[PDB]
Formats: sequence, structure tokens, C-alpha cells
Amino acid sequence: SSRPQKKGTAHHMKTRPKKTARWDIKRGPAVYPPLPPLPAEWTIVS
Amino acid sequence: AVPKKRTSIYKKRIRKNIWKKKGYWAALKAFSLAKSLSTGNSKSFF
Amino acid sequence: WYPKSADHVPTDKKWYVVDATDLILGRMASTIAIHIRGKNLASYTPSVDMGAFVIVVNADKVAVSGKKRTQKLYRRHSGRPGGLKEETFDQLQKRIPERIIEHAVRGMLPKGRLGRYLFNHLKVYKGAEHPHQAQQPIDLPLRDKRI
Amino acid sequence: VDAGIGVMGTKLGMMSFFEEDGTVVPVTVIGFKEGNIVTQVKTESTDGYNAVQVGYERLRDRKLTMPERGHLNKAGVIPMRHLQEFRLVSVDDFTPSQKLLFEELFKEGDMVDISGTTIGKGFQGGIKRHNFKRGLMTHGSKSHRALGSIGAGTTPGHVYKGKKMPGRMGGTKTKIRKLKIMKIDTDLRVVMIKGAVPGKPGNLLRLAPAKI
RNA sequence: CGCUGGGUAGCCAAGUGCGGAGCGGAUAACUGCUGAAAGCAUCUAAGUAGUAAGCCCACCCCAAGAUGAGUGCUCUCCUA
RNA sequence: UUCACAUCGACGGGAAGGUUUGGCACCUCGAUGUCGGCUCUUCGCCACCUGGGGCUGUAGUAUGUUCCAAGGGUUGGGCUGUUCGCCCAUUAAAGCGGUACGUGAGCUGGGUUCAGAACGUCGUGAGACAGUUCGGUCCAUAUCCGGUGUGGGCGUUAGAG
RNA sequence: UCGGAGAGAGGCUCGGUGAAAUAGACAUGUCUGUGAAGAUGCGGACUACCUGCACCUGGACAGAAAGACCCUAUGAAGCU
RNA sequence: CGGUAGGGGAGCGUUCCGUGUUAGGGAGAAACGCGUGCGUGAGCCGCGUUGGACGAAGCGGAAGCGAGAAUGUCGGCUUG
RNA sequence: GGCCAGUGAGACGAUGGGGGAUAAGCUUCAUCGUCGAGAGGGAAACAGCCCGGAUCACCAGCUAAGGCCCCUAAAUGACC
RNA sequence: AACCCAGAGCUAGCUGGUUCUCCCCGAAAUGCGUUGAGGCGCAGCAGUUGACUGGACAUCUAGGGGUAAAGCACUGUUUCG
RNA sequence: AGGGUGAAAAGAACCCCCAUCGGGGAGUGAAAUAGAACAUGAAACCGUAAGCUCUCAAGCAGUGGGAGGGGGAACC
Repeated sequence: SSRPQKKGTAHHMKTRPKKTARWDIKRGPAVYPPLPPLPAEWTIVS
Repeated sequence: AVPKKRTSIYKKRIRKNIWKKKGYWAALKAFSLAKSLSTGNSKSFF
Repeated sequence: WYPKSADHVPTDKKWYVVDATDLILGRMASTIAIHIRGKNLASYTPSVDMGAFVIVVNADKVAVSGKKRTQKLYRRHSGRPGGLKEETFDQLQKRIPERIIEHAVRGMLPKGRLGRYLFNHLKVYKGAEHPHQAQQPIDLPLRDKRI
Repeated sequence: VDAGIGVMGTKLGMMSFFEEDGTVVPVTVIGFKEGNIVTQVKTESTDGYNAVQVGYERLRDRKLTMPERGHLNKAGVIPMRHLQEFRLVSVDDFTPSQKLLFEELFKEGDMVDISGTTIGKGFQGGIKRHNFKRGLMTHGSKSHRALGSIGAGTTPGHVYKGKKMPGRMGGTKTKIRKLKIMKIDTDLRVVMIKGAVPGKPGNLLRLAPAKI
């Protein structure tokens, strides 16, 4: 004994998924080419 | 010693069916006794 | 519109074969149970059994890395106390070999009503010949560089 | 597996055989209603193991079904009520056709182990099936002879299986081992086998040398 | 069943019979054998020997509802 | 005897356990029935005895200690309501524990927490003492899970022995 | 010690009459883990054909009485 | 534009009264159901039956006015 | 200011501390977060940790926390 | 310290119960006093309504404090010569 | 605590099963599956028949997806 144990909430901070590798923390999503705009989608003109 | 909770209709129908059916098996015996008691050689029923 | 739903498929499922002579246990069992489910089919559907029978042969000579061959233990516990049965992989592979793989995939694939039903799609044999020429089993594709 | 082929006899009471030395020894008495005849032999290739199927108690054809009489007939033997095979170390040299055997053999193998359906004692209680004990019969006590406790409190949460409840006691066959043969009489074809062997006189009684 | 003596079968025991085995395979502690890493040594890293009431098979009893539902030698009828 | 480590290990330090005495008081006061025995378990070990081994300040016979070992075993009594609290006679030894200090819808009620009564003491007094002393009806025809036995249908793809 | 056999009445099966307390609905597994920190109802793994009858009582914090011990109420009552 | 205690706004419905011995109604008033007809919803329109007598809508008024929780309570029924 | 409420023992986490034994899912205060009153995904299950804030429909897409062998989505992808 | 009837539907700061729809806003569990602390009064934080308003958020600059850290001038202890 | 056949008992002649309990015809009545433990008749609960379906199962038992089949020929 002489060592406490880690309970609810307390247990969570020790043992939740952390992304502890500086690299993957850094990253950002792909961007893209700007994708020039798109036409209308509907027309009464018929 | 005291039941917790009433049984369903499901279960009860099962057991009542086993009761009655237990009566089913004990007719065809009486029907054999009949179909044999229709006049014939036999040593029973003076 | 509406996604297609696996509509009745009975037999003529592909039979495959894997000679497990020195093919490490886990990785092989992942690529067995991925052809047991049907995740190699645009017809994939979790709720229906679109899978495909397979046949492991030489089930005595599956390899395992490290010191496993004396460490890994398969334990079957009787329901009563004291029933725990320590059992090392060497004793099984000596004694009843097909149960080895019969565990590996049986953990890989999704237990339930359906998983239980499919597990029959694995036929395991300790000899070197398999008695099935059912669909003339075409050898099984392995996409795993490490086996 | 067993060491050698055996025979099957019938329990016929007991008695004492005064050994000429003047020592008293109990014996039972084994008898054959009809002689043991081989009626099959199965190989490791045609079938999964090796064994010889002997039969006992010849009976009228009526008493016995068509599948039976066909099985008996194919091997060209007489009818026979009881029918069992000794699985034998795969060394069989037997023609399955009526190799009527005998006790030319057990007098040499002077230790025999027999298999007998014991007698049956219905639905016996705890105090007698499993040799329990019983609470005090006096001192205000109120639970004699009852099975007493069952398990622990909340944790085991149920009764460990294989608990020693009451139930049916006899009726299943049992061995008895290294039981020694003793002076036999071939004119009466009776065995005077020391010891006490399962069953009230008149049940079938397998009989085969030891497996030491 | 008045209370007592005696008792076959049955069931019992304080009676009687028998039983825990050539067992064989891996092991734990331990003792080793050859032997470098480390031009000595070290039971170990390669490989092997011995060895515990402990483990597994053997022993004895169930057992294919083992839905993975086994096996085979006989039967049973194809007239609608 | 010399010799720190055969054996004991002062002075101080670092841990695991969870069963003693405790700290909190989180569930349970439309209720989770207490001590000790009886019967029946089953599990843990850091091992008391039996199996194998080192080391010994082991000649042998005894040992002393540690190491793997839970398969088994782990008496009968006298005293007390009172698990190493204990003398007697053995015995291979006569272990420590967990299981709601296992087990009261299984048992007794010797103790304690009921009403009577008394002793010492406190209280002027009614009364009181985790002091003592004698007496004091512990209820139950299992619904379900559990377990021991035993069946039937049905599956086993023709049907059966 | 150390149980055993027996007779009677129940139990058991069949014919007749026929209650009870309890009861949210229950299609009501084991081990571990979790969780108002001792779950069939959640998670993972194992295990288990459906359903009877007899038998035992470890659980369903089982039934019984809105605890009788402990505390509170500017509660009630008795005695001094 | 989450929301318990809680506050405010807008509504439906039920028995009865004013408009009435109303419209309608023995070719047939209400309880049961087909219409995902209709509504954000409480509910409303239609639709049918052996029986079968009353009674809407609209604009208003009043309330013994809306229930699965009180170990509630009266009756009928089960479980065991 | 008016008309009117409910609340009055919170819990844990981070920090600075008292008490405790720099023990408690302990207790007591100060400053913040979540739960209370809040869903959803990660955390196996799991108020109080992380992202995040639920008006509804969509058998459309991009991401955060977390992840890419199988059970479950996604590289058993690159090189050190 | 009877039982029935009456005051009596006694009292209960205590337990349980409090029924039909939608919409908007939506807390506290703190201090103080209390024969008071598993109540109540006031404040503190909701609603809704009427005025007068000015901000809130970010930035920067001033002003006092003696905390963290440091120090041995002070006070109290503190080792070696 | 126990109310409500019908407008009028016209309350059931006769027949058959028949211990005269209770029924099926016949008859009355507009209707008696209104017939006397009779007026509408809900729910719980007890059955019956038809449609599809459960015996390697795991579940506060529903829900989103829907295999297979039955219904009048896209909806249940």
C-alpha cells in the first residue's frame, strides 16, 4: 500500500487517448485546387 | 418461497398446454379399450 | 436512389486453399477471415452471408514468431471452480492441430448469430491433402508482404 | 483399449471355498447361459479401430429384431441376446465367424477385472450418496440429515456446479480391478472367482484380464 | 404389532473384496554436457542430458444436442 | 572463538497485501438479521506435513534456513458463549487465510440490543452503567437464475436396431 | 462415536373439489470489468437444443411489517 | 431557437348555458376502426355494425374541466 | 425601479493553500471548466477528462478530439 | 391510562401525490441572522415590464498593494572554526 | 351492494335430446346471435379460426436496413 489508486474522472486523465507525438498534432488537411464555380441546377425556361 | 413476478401469457399457455395434452395422451388408450370392448373374445368386463 | 441489398446467394461460393506451411498465424488468419466475410466483394453486406468457403491445409505447420511456440496458451475453463486449463501452443500443435486456426479465425470474425453461422466456412485439415474438390478450390490471394 | 479379449458371464450367488491349506476365502460363481462367440472383427482400415464383438445368451429369434438377426446371420452364428465388443490392441487374429472361445486362458492370467452393472438404489439422498454427515439429532436441532448449506453469499452468486446434491445412486456399470481367479471347473463351466462382483445374481458380467 | 426371545430374503455395517499403476511425455527449482560472445571463464546465447506428490496422457465412469450433431453392418418399403 | 551475511540482525530506508484496529462516511433505515457452533463448500499463499534442491558454524541421526511446490493432508478431548487463549494424549503435521468476520427463505440461540428481577456503584429522584447476575415463542406449500437427477418433442434430411 | 433397518401420516402418481401471500413488464446465463463504488438487463470472452417432473436453497441486496437499534422534529405520552 | 427548478406567450379538448322547441337526424345520434386524409401538437374531418335516439358548426360564458404513479381508492379479472 | 419566482448540504477536474499522515471518490475556503440543467463522437463499458453544442428534414459533402490488421469506418502507407 | 360519538377536514416547518400541446427566456446549491442550521427573511443569480443610460470584447497607459521568488538589515532559531 | 326485455308479455303452444337443468327447430314480435344471470357494450382476462414465422440459442425485447413468404392486384 501507501500508493493511491486513480478513479473516475481521475482515471480518465491518465488513460484517455492522447495524440502524444508532436508530428501528428501538427498536421493539417489537404487543401485542393480552388475548383472554379459550378452552373445553375434548375431552369424554368425549358 | 414467494414468487417474484407473474409469468407471461406465453409461458402459462405453454404449461396449460402441457397439462391438457397430458390429457390427450390418455384418451387413445381409452379408445383402444373401447375399440376392443366392441364385442369380442376377452376376459374382462363381465 | 436505394442502395443494393444482397439478394439471395446460395452456393457456387469460391473455395480457396491456403497451405499454412510456415505462414505466421495472426496475419494469415486476418486474410482468411476477410475472405470469410466478403469484404472483397462490391456485394458486401454485413447482414448477409456473402462470404466464401476456404480450406486450410497443413494445419500442423503454422509458424508463430518470437518465443510464442512455448508461451502462448489456450485456456478452456470448465464452468466449475478449479476448472481452468493452462495449455501451451506446443501441446496443441502436437495434440490437436486444427483447433489452433479454429481459434484464430473464430476470434477474427464477428461473433453473433451470423458469425457463428459463417465459421462453418472454414475447413481445416492437418494432413497435406484436402478431400474437397467442390469448386476446384482456387488458391487464396494474399495481399500481405509479411508471412 | 484392453489388454486382451475377454468373455462375459453371469453372477451366480457366492460361497466359500475352503482352501486345502485350511484358510477360508469367499468367492462368487460365474456362469454362462450360452457360450461367447465372436460375431465381428473390425480393422483399422475398414473401420476406425480394432475390436472383436462377442455375444452371449442365445435366444429364440422372435425375441430379437430383424436388424439384429440379420447382423447375427451375416456372420453365420446362432442368436444371442447380449452383444458387446472388446476393443483390443490392434493385433486382432480372429475369424469373426463363431470362434467359440473358452477359459483356457484366465487360469494363466490369474488376475481378472470385470465390468458389471451394479444394482440400483432409486433416488438416494445426500447422507448416503456422497457420505455426508448429519446435524445433531437432539439439542433443539431441526435439520437432521438434510443437505445443509450450499454455497457462500453474494459473490459466488449461485451454486458451483458439480455440487453434491442428492440423486439416483446405482444402475451404472462399474469395473473392479486386479481381482484374482481361482480354482475353476470346466465340466460345469463355472468360475469360482474370489471377491465380490457387481450385481445381484443374474446380471451380465463382462470379464477381462487386467490393464496393469 | 401388548411386552419379550429367534430369524430367511432385502437394505445395511462395526463384515467382507479390491483400489490407487511398468505408468510414458513435457516441465519449475536445481545439477549438468559441449561452447563462444570476451584469443580464459560461464548450464546458454546455438544445440542437448537428468529430474518433483506439481502439468498432460494413462486409470475408472458418462459422453455425437460434439447442432462441427461422427463411425458400420444389418434392416425397411419404389404400387400410387 | 577469528570471520558482516550458517544463523540474529541494532540504527534508519523502500514496497506489496487487505483479512486486525482504525479514518471518510459513497450505496442500503417503505428495513443489507449480529458473535460462536453444526452441515457443506470452493478458492489464495508468501509451505505447518508429505515431493524434489541449494547453502549450513551439514561426520552421521537430528536440524537451521531459504528455492520450485497448493495434488493431497491439515486429530480426540478438558476450560470459556467466546478460532494459535490453553493444559492433557497422540500424531507425518496436527497452517494462516478469502468466500456480506462463507453459510439462520439450511439448523441451535450459549452471548449481545426487549419487557421481570437482584448485586456493586452513580443519581436526592425517575432511573443508569460498550460492569455482573437468573429467565426470556428466531416465521416460509420455490415464480426465475443456480445445482443434482431424470424424461418428452424436435434436430441429426428417407425411416429404424 | 457412526450411522442403519423398520411401521404409521405426509411427500410421489392417478380421479374429484380447489386457495394463498407476492406480482412495472420480464424473450430472466457464467467469469471478469464497470457503474450511486457487491448487475440476467452495460462491455469483452466463454458457455448453453426447446421444454417438463422430482429434489436442495447460493442469489433475484427474495416475502413480511414506510425499522423496533442511531439521529432529527422548537413531535406525542409516562414517571421524578 | 439544448435546457431541470421556474417565468411569460399562443392553443386544443370535455360537460353545461346564450344565439335555438337551431342546421341536421329512424335512409339513421355515440363507443370501434380504413384513410401516414389534416395539424408543430394537444386533436379534427371524413368511414362502418346488430343495436339507435338526439343533437353539431360559428361567435361567446361557466367550470365537480384533461391521470400510469399518493404501500391512493371502488369493481372486474388474472400469476402462483 | 414595478409585478413575481425558484434557490439555499452541490460534485469532480486544474491551480494556491488549511486540517489529515503534503492518506482518501475526505474535509474546508479562493479563482476557472464540465456535470448539475447537455445531448453527440473519443475514452471497450463509464455525470464530473478531450473536441463540441443538438429547430427539422436529407439513402449529400469537409473536418475537430481520436484514429487506419480482424471483430467496426479508414494505408497490414512511406522512409530514420 | 379503555371504547364509541363529538370539537375535528385538529396540528404536522415531515413523507408521498400535482393529469392536455406547442413556443420564447431560463437559474442556484453563496453571505448574513435565526432555539437556526435535511426550514425561513434579506441580499446574490432568472422572468416580464418602464425609464436613464452607456458598453461588452481586444489594445495601451497609469495607481496602490507585499503574494511567488529571493534576503539575513528586523525578530526567532542555526551549524564550523 | 344490488336500476334500465319489449310499444304491448304477445315470456315462448307443439316437437325432439330429455334426471323437466339446459338446448335445437316451430311460434310471437320490427328485431329474441331483444328469451328472461335478457337494453349500447369498451379494457384488462379466457378461447377459437385463418396468414406468415421460432428448437446452436444471448434479449427493458423496440428501432433503421429487409432476406423469404402470404394479401385484396404501389401501399398494409
